[PDB]
Amino acid sequence: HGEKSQAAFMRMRTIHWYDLSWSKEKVKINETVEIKGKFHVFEGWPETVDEPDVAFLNVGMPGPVFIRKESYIGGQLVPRSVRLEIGKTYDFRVVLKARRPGDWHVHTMMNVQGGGPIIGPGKWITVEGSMSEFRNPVTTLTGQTVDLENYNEGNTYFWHAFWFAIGVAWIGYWSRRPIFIPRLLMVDAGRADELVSATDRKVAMGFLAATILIVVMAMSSANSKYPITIPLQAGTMRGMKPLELPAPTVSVKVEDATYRVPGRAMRMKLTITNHGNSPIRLGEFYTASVRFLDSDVYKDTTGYPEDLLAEDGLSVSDNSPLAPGETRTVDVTASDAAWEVYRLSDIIYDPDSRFAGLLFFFDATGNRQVVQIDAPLIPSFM
Amino acid sequence: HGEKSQAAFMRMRTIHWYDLSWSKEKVKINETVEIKGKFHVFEGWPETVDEPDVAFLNVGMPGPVFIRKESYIGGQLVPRSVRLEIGKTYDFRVVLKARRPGDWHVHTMMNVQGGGPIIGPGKWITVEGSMSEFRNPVTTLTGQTVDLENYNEGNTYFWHAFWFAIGVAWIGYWSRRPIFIPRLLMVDAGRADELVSATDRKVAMGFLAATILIVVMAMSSANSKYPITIPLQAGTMRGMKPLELPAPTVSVKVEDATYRVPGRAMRMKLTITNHGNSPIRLGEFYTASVRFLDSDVYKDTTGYPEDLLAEDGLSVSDNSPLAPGETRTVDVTASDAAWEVYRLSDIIYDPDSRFAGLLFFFDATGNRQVVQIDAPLIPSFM
Amino acid sequence: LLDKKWLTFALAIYTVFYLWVRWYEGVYGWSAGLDSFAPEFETYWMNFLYTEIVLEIVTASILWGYLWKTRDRNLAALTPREELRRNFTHLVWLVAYAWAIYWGASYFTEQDGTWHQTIVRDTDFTPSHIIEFYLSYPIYIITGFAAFIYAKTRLPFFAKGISLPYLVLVVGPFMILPNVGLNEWGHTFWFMEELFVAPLHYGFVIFGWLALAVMGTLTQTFYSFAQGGLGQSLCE
Ligand SMILES: CCCCCCCCCCCC(=O)OC[C@H](COP(=O)(O)OCC[N+](C)(C)C)OC(=O)CCCCCCCCCCC
Ligand SMILES: CCCCCCCCCC(=O)OC[C@H](COP(=O)(O)OCC[N+](C)(C)C)OC(=O)CCCCCCCCC
Ligand SMILES: CCCCCCCCCC(=O)OC[C@H](COP(=O)(O)OCC[N+](C)(C)C)OC(=O)CCCCCCCCC
Ligand SMILES: CCCCCC(=O)OC[C@H](COP(=O)(O)OCC[N+](C)(C)C)OC(=O)CCCCC
Ligand SMILES: CCCCCC(=O)OC[C@H](COP(=O)(O)OCC[N+](C)(C)C)OC(=O)CCCCC
Ligand SMILES: CCCCCCCCCC
Ligand SMILES: CCCCCCCCCC
Ligand SMILES: CCCCCCCCCC
Ligand SMILES: [Cu+2]
Ligand SMILES: [Cu+2]
Ligand SMILES: [Cu+2]
Ligand SMILES: [Cu+2]
Repeated sequence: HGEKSQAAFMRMRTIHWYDLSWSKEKVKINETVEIKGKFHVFEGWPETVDEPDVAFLNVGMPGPVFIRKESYIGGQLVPRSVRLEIGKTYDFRVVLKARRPGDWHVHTMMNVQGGGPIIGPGKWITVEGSMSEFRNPVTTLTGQTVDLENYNEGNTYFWHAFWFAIGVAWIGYWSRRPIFIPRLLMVDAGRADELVSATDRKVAMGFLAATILIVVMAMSSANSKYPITIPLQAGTMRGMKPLELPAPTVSVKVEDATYRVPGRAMRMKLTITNHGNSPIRLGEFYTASVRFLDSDVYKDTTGYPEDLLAEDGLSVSDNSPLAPGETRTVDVTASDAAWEVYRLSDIIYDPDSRFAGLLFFFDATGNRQVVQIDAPLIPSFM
Repeated sequence: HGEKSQAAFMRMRTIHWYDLSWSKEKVKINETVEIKGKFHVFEGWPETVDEPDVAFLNVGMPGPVFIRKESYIGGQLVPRSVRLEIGKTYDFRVVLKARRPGDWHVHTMMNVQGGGPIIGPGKWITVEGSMSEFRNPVTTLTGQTVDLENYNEGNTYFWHAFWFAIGVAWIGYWSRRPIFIPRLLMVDAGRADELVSATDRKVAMGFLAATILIVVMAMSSANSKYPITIPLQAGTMRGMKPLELPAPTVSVKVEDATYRVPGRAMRMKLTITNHGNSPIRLGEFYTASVRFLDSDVYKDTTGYPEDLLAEDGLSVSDNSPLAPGETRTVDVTASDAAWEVYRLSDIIYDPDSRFAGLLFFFDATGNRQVVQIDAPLIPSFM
Repeated sequence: LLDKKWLTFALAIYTVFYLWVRWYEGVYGWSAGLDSFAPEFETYWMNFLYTEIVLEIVTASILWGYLWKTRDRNLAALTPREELRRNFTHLVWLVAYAWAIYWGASYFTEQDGTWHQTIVRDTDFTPSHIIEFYLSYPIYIITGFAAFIYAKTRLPFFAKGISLPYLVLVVGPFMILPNVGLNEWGHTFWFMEELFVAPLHYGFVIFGWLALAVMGTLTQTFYSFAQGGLGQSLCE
């Protein structure tokens, strides 16, 4: 929801999300929904974004309407920040448990230490039920099961109220007598030495001694109970296992890419060389969370968000099968209302008019090839 | 021209320029001269120089005696800073258009973000004609052709003169009356409240309102004209394509390298092992823009700058052909007046007495091998 | 007589000398002045540096010593008319100081900006700095010290004490000259760049601020002008 505001070129060349899937579109309270997919870290990572040496797999959502039960990069849990390598592809999986009823736009996002939020595609997920039914049980290594919704809440309230009461008692003890104007006049007109006299000093000594003694006793009591404690577990996690993708058999060279100002279409001329041993056909162009599809070649069945999906938004001048070894140059047009709705056309405002994206090539059998393209994006006005 | 001042070891181990070529040595005004070549980023990059994560392909010259029409690293234009990888070799090409008559020493240089200028070999290029004949036309995406020499000059002059005139009018309006001593005496001796009276306040209100209104109107007028504008295009460019050099079939191990203080010669003992299937011979030693050649093995035909070229400056103790599989140890002496002219002998002043360079090995057929050597450089006094 | 034609000479000497200096650096900027280890660099810019430093030291010594030796011993028996004449002469000195400050701190300082932005810094003693750090800065320092000494030795208002604003106005801009040590250190060790706004240049900035003491100096000279011959007319 915070996207459509970030720079178009920055959204185009940071992280490309694809093969996204959602286990459910509509869930009950306490029910789990799983979000899977892959993200590729673009090689032309903008210099204004710090390299993803410290990155966190986050979820874009309006507060804890879901709780993040688990999150994985590769196949291992990532509750801490992780190190990503530029040019690598990683698979991810986030498990969410529904907590608050409503219709929520859930994004998978990557927060980068010195670059800010990189928001992936967002999907509307409906939660039904009551928040009062939500439970978040955890079992500790000390053998007790607690609900994270209300665990320690009473203790927190008690201690805060107790210390607030002590402070209020101190202030009220001094506030029984007149406060401001008579005391000011006594201090000014001559030596005061009369508004602070025993047993005021005795009360202050009692307050100080009781405060120190109560702090010490409470610490000792909180040590006898909960004798086993550990510090907060933190630290960036290295060694994220990237995907071992095969080298693509399709090479694409971008010769000029243009978009009309104003307009809802982006045009580029590609020289595609087909290696391997099967006829290929261009089926998809993904630029920034927006999938332009050639409906005659590929159809989306993963329930991709409709406002981000252009079913027939990709038109290839010659999308006939490309025989192996053959090289041809085609004009590719990616047109959809999403290009203006998600403010991809506002790259004219950007100080770096370069685009990046993913091309998906499909053969007759159905297996697909992912090739990455990047080029300057030249506006056209006349 | 700014070299011969930098530290000798820093010039030796940053960037090695070779295969340099110049399309022309003498040009007319508006004529193009192209500079080509390769540079290798040395593996032992000094720690005092920041890694070439942000580098700019620049031209060393006395101001815009040429204009940089184009510059390429790999095969793609690089008008912005680029990222280089240590240990990689890149090919470059700079196109220059002559602008100012004279004899100019043109260097190809690489500016590194946290290290400063790395100046390559410089060549004297003669420009003849008149600066008044120079034209720098560009065609905008709005369909107008302008000359960059004088475009917007009149508008700039007009606006600056207009605002200067407004300020001068304000000052002169207040300067018609006496300025310093009577006003100072009036302010000091009693309340002043007499040197600022209507219609002075009315004139000031008029000045303020006119200033704001003129700024707003001028901005709107400059918006109606030039309705299409883009911000400055900036940002380091990643993904520079390095050269795909074959692995050298020659391995060289440097056993001690010495230079006499004072002297114009550098001596080193190399153990050369010839792999592959052809007899090789040492033909060149390049250390810092200085090419020491063994004239019996290789001759320069690219018009390398004479003061940087030692045609017979390389003497090998046994420069007979090295049969494949054979290993031999030879004493190599690189001697030329350039070693002292370019202050390569002033490495004795440096806090890091290590050298680096390139050895060029040639077989009978004429094909060449580039091997990189680096070692401590020990001065000898007795 | 009062204000005489010494003001014309004060303007003209700086104007002519600095126009000739600009012509010299235009002729020998490139071509004996680009390569600091070239032999003609020594005869066209190192010799310039040596000669200008020697002449600056000699001129400063002679001028300051003469002004101090010819100091007015009997300042009490100075008539208001001669005091007005001396106030005008001191104002001429201040005009010369302002002109020299302009030439040093604006013209040749930004001129060194352009030079160092268009060429590769080759030495600590480039043609631009020879003209800026070691000619124009010493010249305005000499002029400012001379103006201060003249005020102290001829004007009773500026006698019987060291005026704090005048001392700041004269010494602060002087501190820009030893600040060159930070400039050279900050260009060779810090900041392998040619950023003109680098913090290595804040030494010039801070001590360039001290020239704002000209405001206190000038109100002091106004009071010195308006001592006996303040009028009448003024406030009358
Ligand atoms: C506050 C006290 C300041 C003291 C410092 C003053 C510095 C003076 C210049 C140093 C020159 C130097 O050092 O160089 C000496 C130069 C080197 O040029 P050359 O190779 O002989 O070529 C031929 C000479 N041309 C290139 C000038 C034609 O030759 C000279 O003899 C001539 C120097 C003339 C200086 C006097 C004229 C100044 C303009 C007129 C208004 C005053
Ligand atoms: C290129 C070198 C030029 C040097 C010129 C120096 C001239 C001599 C300085 C001097 O004494 O002042 C000259 C004038 C007029 O002041 P005088 O009346 O001569 O001062 C003496 C006063 N006394 C009779 C009561 C003893 O007072 C002035 O206002 C002179 C200003 C001249 C311009 C500043 C030049 C300084 C260069 C470092
Ligand atoms: C380099 C940085 C300067 C540091 C700043 C310190 C000076 C600031 C205060 C100042 O200028 O006062 C010194 C006198 C003014 O008179 P007084 O300070 O009252 O003392 C006069 C007797 N004295 C000349 C020996 C000093 O002024 C003079 O008498 C100066 C003229 C005599 C010096 C001439 C010889 C110098 C040749 C190089
Ligand atoms: C208030 C500061 C004035 C600075 C003017 C200046 O730098 O002049 C040098 C420049 C040099 O350009 P140009 O006149 O073409 O003569 C070239 C001669 N060289 C190359 C030696 C400067 O132009 C002039 O000499 C005009 C004279 C202005 C008198 C106030
Ligand atoms: C009043 C503001 C001062 C801010 C100082 C500043 O901008 O410093 C930038 C610099 C950061 O260096 P950077 O800009 O990256 O320099 C790049 C070029 N090299 C690496 C050659 C220095 O930080 C420092 O080294 C400490 C400065 C201390 C000031 C009292
Ligand atoms: C001056 C008060 C110091 C209190 C120290 C208490 C130490 C208790 C150790 C558990
Ligand atoms: C107080 C003056 C504010 C001026 C605002 C002008 C807005 C014009 C929009 C083009
Ligand atoms: C590399 C970070 C440099 C930070 C400099 C801070 C300067 C603050 C001056 C008070
Ligand atoms: Cu959203
Ligand atoms: Cu990608
Ligand atoms: Cu040069
Ligand atoms: Cu190298």
